[PDB]
Order: sequence, then C-alpha cells, then structure tokens
Amino acid sequence: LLERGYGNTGFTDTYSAAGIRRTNGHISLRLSALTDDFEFTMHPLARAE
Amino acid sequence: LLERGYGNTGFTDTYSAAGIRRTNGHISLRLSALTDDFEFTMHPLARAE
Amino acid sequence: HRPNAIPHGTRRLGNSEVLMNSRFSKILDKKGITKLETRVGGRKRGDNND
Amino acid sequence: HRPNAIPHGTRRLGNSEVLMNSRFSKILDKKGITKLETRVGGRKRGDNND
Amino acid sequence: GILNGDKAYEQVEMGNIRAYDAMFDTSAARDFNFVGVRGASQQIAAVGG
Amino acid sequence: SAAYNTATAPKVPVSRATFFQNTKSKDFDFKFADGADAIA
Amino acid sequence: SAAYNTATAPKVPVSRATFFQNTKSKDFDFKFADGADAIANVLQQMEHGVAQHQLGDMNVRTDGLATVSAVLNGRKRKIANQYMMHFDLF
Repeated sequence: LLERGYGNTGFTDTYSAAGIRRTNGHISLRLSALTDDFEFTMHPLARAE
Repeated sequence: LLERGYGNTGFTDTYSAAGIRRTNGHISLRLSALTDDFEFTMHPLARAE
Repeated sequence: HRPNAIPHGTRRLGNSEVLMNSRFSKILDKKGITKLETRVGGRKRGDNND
Repeated sequence: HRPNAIPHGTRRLGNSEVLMNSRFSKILDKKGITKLETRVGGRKRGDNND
Repeated sequence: GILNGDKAYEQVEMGNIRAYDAMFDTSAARDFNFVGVRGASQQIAAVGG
Repeated sequence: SAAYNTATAPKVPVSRATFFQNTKSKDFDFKFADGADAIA
Repeated sequence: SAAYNTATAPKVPVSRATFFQNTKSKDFDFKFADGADAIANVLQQMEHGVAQHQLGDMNVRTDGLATVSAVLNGRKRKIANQYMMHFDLF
C-alpha cells in the first residue's frame, strides 16, 4: 500500500472549488473511462400470465 | 483455412439464449467495432429542373 | 494493412474502409484477429545430403 | 489482465468487466495505473560468505 | 439489413427462456415480424462466428 | 385445443429499429425535381 | 436577523440528472403480468417457465453470507459493472 502526498509539488490544502480545477486530469479523464450510459437489462420481478 | 471447435473448453451445444450469454466478448465487442450510425449521403435519383 | 478487397469493385477502398479494419483488429484480448507465430513446421531436406 | 475480483461474487467477470479495467488503464499520461520498476531494493546475503 | 450498435439487444437476459429470440415480442410491431427476429438473431450470432 | 400449453411471462416488445440500422440521413435531405411528363 | 450576509451571484440550477446516472433502459420495456389475488400470485411465481433471480446471480449455498447479484450494462462503450446484495444465514 502506497500513501499519497504533496511531494515536491507546490500543492497545499485548498478549497473544493479551486482544488477540483487543480485536479484536472485525475478527475475529468478518470471519470470518462469509468462511465457509460448504464442501464438494467435484467429483471428481478417475473411472473407468468 | 482454420476450423472452429470446442478444444479443451467445457463448451457443448447449448441453446441460443444461453449460448449468446456465453459468447460474451466475441459478439458484444466485435459488433461494437463493426457499427456506426450509417447513412446514405449519396443519391441514385437525380433530375434537373 | 489487412488485404480486404472487393472483387469486381468499383472504387478503391479509402481511409474510411481501412479504418473499419483497424477498429476491428484492435478488439480487447485480440478477439478481432487471427494470430500468427514463427515456429518449426517442417523439415527441409539438407543440401548435399539426405 | 488486472486482478480485480469480487469476493463472494456470483458470476465470473466477463469481457465487459475486463473492458472496464482496460479503458481505465489507458488514460492519458498513465493516470489510471500505478507504475512498476525493476531496481535494486535490497541486499541478499551472498551464499557461502557474510 | 445492417445490425445496430445504438441498442444493447444482445445483453437482454431473462430467466428460464431457452431461445434468445423467444425473449422478444413482435406482436405490436407494425414493421417487424416473427421471422425478423429469427433473422436478426442469426446475424447476431454470425458476428461471433 | 388438444395441445397443452405452458405458462410464461410477458416478453420485451421490440420493433425493427431495435435490431436494424436505419440508413437514411437525418441531417441531409436530398431534394427532388418536379415533373409528370414522360418525354420531359 | 442579527447575522450579516454577503452578496452573491445567482447559481447554476441543477437537478439529480445533472450528476447521477439513470439506470433504466429506454429501449427495452419489460412488461408485467396482471393479478390481484395472493394465492394466484404464489402460483404465478412458482411456474417453472419464469425466474425471478437467475441461478448465476445467487450465491445462496454458502456457510453464511448469501449474496444475490445484478449487472449494469453500459450500452455505449459496452463495459459492465456487477452489484451484490448480502444476506445473513447466521
């Protein structure tokens, strides 16, 4: 297990709005690869006529 | 020409519904690469005014 | 490029025809291609001997 | 493939589960992976000496 | 003619239905028939070989 | 009617557009010229 | 009311659909069977021709921790995502 930190970067604890702008590629690019138009093609509620 | 078969896999002749679920990547992934929103930008029926 | 031609075809296959072959060949786990390997597959008769 | 399994899972993870790992690992600038490198990281005691 | 990529008709899964094309109901379709799903399934499966 | 049926659940309604592509452009409408004469 | 406020601009109106995915298929409408009797309901669900949970979606026969699963299929890039639901048998 490896720990995260601000090693040799000028980064400090900013606010959420300024930080998310600063975290450009790690949020925008990661989220694009983790998402589609997900839908449920299965069904848990089946009854015969 | 190479022939297909169930070599060293547990697969046998199943039904279409169970088989298509079993053929996961070879149908879903192949079909995604072979498809766009095709349309005809050509025209066979041209007359002058 | 993959040799995928249309016999008695009218147009030369353009970039949008070989882009279809390129998309199809880059499927996950190489599910769109047939592999090739270089390996001993016979025995040529040695020259000047049996 | 990345070993990403679901403990107490019901189905075996199919091609559409490892396609998610493949998309996520090919981010720009390798932002989706943790790197590995081969380098001196210790000193094994030599055999038959100290 | 050409199959579709805009819809996930290959991921629909229903319990205890043995045929793939028995999952689908074309009674209300005005442009589609009972032989149009059998033909579609034969092209769906041929993609995977 | 002399044949015994088995109970089953309702199925997913599908149309042609579920499986097959419409190969008509919705962006470019090609227009046509008038005329009802055959020599014309 | 004894608290001093600060002026600010109007903000972007957002709803749930701005951030969260709707996991309901707009292409495949699963239909349902009629019935308002409870004894009839037991007979409808017990028909061998239907299944509520598929057998591959049930890890029921375990020494505790029976799970029942579901799969979310992305219809654009064809990636899936498996979800579980844990029951106790202790």
